Amino acid sequence: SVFLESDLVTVGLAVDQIVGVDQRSENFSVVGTLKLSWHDPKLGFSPDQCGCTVKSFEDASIRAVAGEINLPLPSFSFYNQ
Amino acid sequence: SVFLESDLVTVGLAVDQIVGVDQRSENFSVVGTLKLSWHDPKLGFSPDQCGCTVKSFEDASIRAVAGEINLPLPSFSFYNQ
Repeated sequence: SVFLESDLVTVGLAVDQIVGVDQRSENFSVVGTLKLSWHDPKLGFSPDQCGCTVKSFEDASIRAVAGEINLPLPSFSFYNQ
Repeated sequence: SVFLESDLVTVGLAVDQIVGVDQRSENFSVVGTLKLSWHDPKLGFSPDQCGCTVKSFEDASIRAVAGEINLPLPSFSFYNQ
């Protein structure tokens, strides 16, 4: 590709339970799960430098990880939160 | 043994009081106590270096202590919290 290509992201969502509806303020609350997947060669690492096949980050948002590793990542938000 | 073995953890829980039930949002609240116990030789120390028989950490979660001492510990969570 002579021109740069946009990275392709796969997304999925599931709903577990609707836990409340407010008819005067017009809002509702929901419980569910979210999943994202993408492929980026810039995040690759060499196994011999960690002795492991998986590198993980816990209890952090995508924005925080992006600011820690200084690479662009696909951050997201809920529109009507 | 030739292959590595998992560490064995002992657990116990007690319930003191049920303090509320929500019939519209379908949740309840409870007060109780939790206890964990395990054995790991990597946590051992030499008494002559502290003059003490017990080393303690207070007001911290297991994850925080694991991040402070840089050793794997059995962290836990409540599934429906």
